[PDB]
Amino acid sequence: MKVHSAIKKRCEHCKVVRRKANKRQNGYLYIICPANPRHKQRQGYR
Amino acid sequence: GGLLWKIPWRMSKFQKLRQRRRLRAVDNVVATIENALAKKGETVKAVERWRAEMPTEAEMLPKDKYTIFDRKEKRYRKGIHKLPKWTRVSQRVNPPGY
Amino acid sequence: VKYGWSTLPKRSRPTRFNQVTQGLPAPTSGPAAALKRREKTTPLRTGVLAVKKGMTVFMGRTGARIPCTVLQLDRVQVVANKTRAKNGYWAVQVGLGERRAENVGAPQLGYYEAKGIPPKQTLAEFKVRNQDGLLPVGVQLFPDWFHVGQVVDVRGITRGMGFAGGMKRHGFAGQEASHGNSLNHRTIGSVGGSQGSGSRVLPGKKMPGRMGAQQHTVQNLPILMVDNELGIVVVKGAVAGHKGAVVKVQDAVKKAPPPEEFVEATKQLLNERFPDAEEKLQAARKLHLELKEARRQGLIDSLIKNG
Amino acid sequence: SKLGRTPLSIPPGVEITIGEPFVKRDMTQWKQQPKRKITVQGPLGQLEMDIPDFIKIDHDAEARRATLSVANRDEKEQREMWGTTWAYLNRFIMGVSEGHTAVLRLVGIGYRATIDTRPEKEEYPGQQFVCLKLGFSHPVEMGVPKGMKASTPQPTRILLEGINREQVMTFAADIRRWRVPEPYKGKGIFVNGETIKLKQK
Amino acid sequence: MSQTVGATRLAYSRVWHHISAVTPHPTLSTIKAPSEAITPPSLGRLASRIATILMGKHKPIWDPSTDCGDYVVVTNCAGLYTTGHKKWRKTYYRHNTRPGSLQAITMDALMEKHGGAEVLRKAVSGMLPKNRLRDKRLARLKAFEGDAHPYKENLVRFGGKVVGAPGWEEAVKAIREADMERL
RNA sequence: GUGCUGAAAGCAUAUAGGCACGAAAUUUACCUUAAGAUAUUUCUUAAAUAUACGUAAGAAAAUAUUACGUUAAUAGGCUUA
RNA sequence: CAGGCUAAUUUGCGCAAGAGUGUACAAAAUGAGUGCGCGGUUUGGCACCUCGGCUUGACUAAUCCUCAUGGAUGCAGAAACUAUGUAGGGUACGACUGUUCGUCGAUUAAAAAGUUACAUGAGCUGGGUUAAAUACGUCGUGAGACAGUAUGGUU
RNA sequence: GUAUGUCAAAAGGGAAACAGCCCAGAACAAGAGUUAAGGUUCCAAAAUUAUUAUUAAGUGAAAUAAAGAAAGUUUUUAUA
Ligand SMILES: [K+]
Ligand SMILES: [K+]
Ligand SMILES: [K+]
Ligand SMILES: [K+]
Ligand SMILES: [K+]
Ligand SMILES: [K+]
Ligand SMILES: [Mg+2]
Ligand SMILES: [Mg+2]
Ligand SMILES: [Mg+2]
Ligand SMILES: [Mg+2]
Ligand SMILES: [Mg+2]
Ligand SMILES: [Mg+2]
Ligand SMILES: [Mg+2]
Ligand SMILES: [Mg+2]
Ligand SMILES: [Mg+2]
Ligand SMILES: [Mg+2]
Ligand SMILES: [Mg+2]
Ligand SMILES: [Mg+2]
Ligand SMILES: [Mg+2]
Ligand SMILES: [Mg+2]
Ligand SMILES: [Mg+2]
Ligand SMILES: [Mg+2]
Ligand SMILES: [Mg+2]
Ligand SMILES: [Mg+2]
Ligand SMILES: [Mg+2]
Ligand SMILES: [Mg+2]
Ligand SMILES: [Mg+2]
Ligand SMILES: [Mg+2]
Ligand SMILES: [Zn+2]
Repeated sequence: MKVHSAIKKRCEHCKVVRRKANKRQNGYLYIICPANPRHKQRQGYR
Repeated sequence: GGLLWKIPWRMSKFQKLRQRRRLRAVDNVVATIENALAKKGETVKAVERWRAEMPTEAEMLPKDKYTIFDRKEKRYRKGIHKLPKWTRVSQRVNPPGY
Repeated sequence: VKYGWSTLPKRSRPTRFNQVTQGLPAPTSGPAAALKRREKTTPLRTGVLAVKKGMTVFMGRTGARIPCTVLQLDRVQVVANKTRAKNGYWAVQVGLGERRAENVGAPQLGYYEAKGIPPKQTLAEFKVRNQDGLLPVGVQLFPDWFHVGQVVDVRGITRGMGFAGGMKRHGFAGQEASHGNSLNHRTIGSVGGSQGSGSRVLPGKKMPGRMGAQQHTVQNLPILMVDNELGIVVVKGAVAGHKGAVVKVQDAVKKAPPPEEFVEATKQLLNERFPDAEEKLQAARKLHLELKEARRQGLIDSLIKNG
Repeated sequence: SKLGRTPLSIPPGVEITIGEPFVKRDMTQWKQQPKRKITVQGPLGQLEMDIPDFIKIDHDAEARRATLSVANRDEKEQREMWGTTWAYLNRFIMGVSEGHTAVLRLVGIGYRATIDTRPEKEEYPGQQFVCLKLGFSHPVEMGVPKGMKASTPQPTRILLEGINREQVMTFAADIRRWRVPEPYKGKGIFVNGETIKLKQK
Repeated sequence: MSQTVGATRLAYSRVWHHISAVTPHPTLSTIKAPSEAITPPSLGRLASRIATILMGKHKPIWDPSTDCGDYVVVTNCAGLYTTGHKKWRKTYYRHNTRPGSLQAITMDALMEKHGGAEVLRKAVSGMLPKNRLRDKRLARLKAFEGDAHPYKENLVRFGGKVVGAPGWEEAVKAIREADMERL
């Protein structure tokens, strides 16, 4: 997982999702990739 | 700077309303002078120049009523309320393109 | 606010009108929520009031030498029971010693008159987990209330020390002794920062003041000996206070309660040593009304010299 | 939703019972949204769920079908629950008739599993406890939730069964939480043919 | 001066008003159509109407120096209406002058310790004049979590029908029709 | 950080919705101080009670706090161990 | 001197892009010259205004150790690297120097930083800087002087 | 330096507090008086006044943090 300010897809399997969003926080944008775990990224700090 | 001149970058819906009515009140002063002279077949050079290169409140765009030109701004636009004596001064036309 | 987050007036009583049976959420505050989040730690039985009689060592039959304090029980009776419907929590009130009737006031003389118990010296409440911890009023508690090896918590008032400096009270190190120091060998030094820090001495600043003479608890102290005749309960370690001071002994809260067989055996011994505990209590309560209504009418003398 | 429009074929034996709009009073909320209690009974058991009222079910029994529909397709809340409510019914119908299963493969030297009783920690009478030897100093034991049947055809193979898929898969994920497959030797617990790419070295 | 000459007893008397935090309010709601979407009065909008009653500013004889306020019994404070995510994202702060002793708590956590009645008191409290009458006016706010309260007999009535009841209006108009049978 | 179910978006997805795991921080628990509702089948019709005085102390800068004052072991003395 | 405004600079940091290194392969690690910024710790500008140690704290989190955790052809294990949460507690002893800084010895889970008038002198210390005395070197015709050196010097 | 004004030597209303900004030049009173700047849910005098849209982040609401990223959302213009 690499926390960047500019997250980008690095292959065809990378997907953009917004997780950890609930009634208390807005959440972060992620780059989930089942192929390469090195493509994991996150936008924003806790 | 440490001296605070708290001046918001934008106007409120109340300042915009009075601004529209001030621009509209100056249009009636010139229309009254222009019509009163036409009845006598007379004209004043100032009135001709105003009606030629200055628009009416109904012909101005919202950005021309509430903002002015300022080359020192990143977008060359500045709140009209930041002009000295903006309430009692006539400003309607900005450089072309900006 | 005045205390916490609540801005409620201190004379309003809206509790009974906020019931969970009406579909409302169970509050996280109040006697009901407080007793629940302390269920595991609250002891099952009551405690005893004992007097610190000194310190010795317990010598074992194989080479053991254990420092221990001697706590004596002096006519420890059960005076009252605090129920959750009348007081808001479960607890047992225990007595200690005796006192002269003249030195006891009229409010307390009638308090014991309605119980059949002689005036006591000290009273203290011991909170229990539930209603099973309440005992009959008018039963004496002996050292056998505990068993050898049982760990207990001792609560007593520490030795007073009067006005203490910064070294004894808060462990301040002090300053130099001879390398130029001028009149500041045991002083506290700086009391805080300057204008940036608040231009004031912050609350909670550690300073000289009075020390000791406050309650203190020592937890997880085993019981090495239990003798009923002498009335002593030898516990391992030290205990707060001076000799002759009263201390509170109760089962450890950070430990598991004693076995069920023990909690029942002890309760079963009170019914044998005092088979008549409700008959003597109701008889004492019945006499209180006669004497109470005799004081009201003013005919109390008619009953004193009645026989 | 291209899935909500697809009718739901009710196989023989399965019976769907649609309740009526009801609102359970809540003192903490000023307005509760009505729902519909949908019961799906059959040979293996009975499952129930509470769907929003705006989802309309035209249960036509003569043809043994039931299609879903919403009152407004432009609402984001109705489009989402339209597909979700359909997927749940499909699992319910196919769970009470056939049943859902999950296979766990234990890879590694010294990995075993047994199904026996533990009357000491039984949450309910006769609860089965899956005992796992996963290279831990202590024994790993987990009680199957009420309504599931766990079996072990082989020491290195577990077979979970139940009518509720969410309950079966949620339990299969708890057993796998003890040994997640590693990428160096494949040791771990694999669920339903799950695999993992290994390292060449 | 004649307007003020008379019996000012009933003008200064304390009236016990009532309002439910769950009943829709067509006036204090931001939604006005459809009628089935009319919500109750939000936390702050209800507190602004209550603060006006506690001050007595609704009376034609109002004076800020005189405490001519009234009582307001608020029920169903557990279902207090809020918009957005205020319930879980709003925070209340506290400091006792000791650096490091900053106490924070959310609305949902404050509603679990002291119920929704404390959330409505802090709102009304901040809407009252910051003077020596702020504690007396706030103390006349009777907030309760459910429908029960010890003031079911104090609520103002008109012909036996409590204000806000089903038929309180027709009970008022019936009493004024008889008052016109006089010179 | 890590999951189950699962659509919007036939797939996918721990994104909406419904559930769960998870830290020397937090909260509770634990300890002390403050707080003083409340309890006693408690006391009082000019009192109950408290103080003062005297002998003191588990107390101690003053104050306060906790006992006792002859129907008494509070301090001292004496006697014994 | 301190505070204030500013932020060129910094022994303070972040993001963006990616030449290049990484046997292979941009983004495990690494990141030329740059761009967009934060922050107010260093050396500076302006002129609104005319030290270190000891004792005792409080606070920040940009983290040295301890807890949870992602990535790691370059995660076998162990250890370490990088990064994400997190400031509860700890971060010691001694030699040299007036020293903060810095060098070194030997232990340790680790021996991390910063703000607060570069916290604290109506709480202490006075070694440094430091008026009168004196000598040295240098400069000055000289009296004298020096960001020089040395001994002493009412807190 | 230049142009204009204010303060200096100008009170009063507005900008939370305010020498220099926005209005307006205080001889003293009375008035639900008429207005300026500014504002009108409560503190606090006056709209919880109407119309059409956007935002779901308390963003924002009287002192705009940047480049940049991204199946957040709306609209328009092409297009299947
Ligand atoms: K001060
Ligand atoms: K995550
Ligand atoms: K999935
Ligand atoms: K305690
Ligand atoms: K100057
Ligand atoms: K805000
Ligand atoms: Mg300033
Ligand atoms: Mg003493
Ligand atoms: Mg010393
Ligand atoms: Mg000395
Ligand atoms: Mg101050
Ligand atoms: Mg799916
Ligand atoms: Mg948990
Ligand atoms: Mg009584
Ligand atoms: Mg008397
Ligand atoms: Mg004394
Ligand atoms: Mg004696
Ligand atoms: Mg100057
Ligand atoms: Mg890993
Ligand atoms: Mg903790
Ligand atoms: Mg300093
Ligand atoms: Mg000082
Ligand atoms: Mg000398
Ligand atoms: Mg002058
Ligand atoms: Mg002025
Ligand atoms: Mg304002
Ligand atoms: Mg008027
Ligand atoms: Mg008003
Ligand atoms: Zn990828």
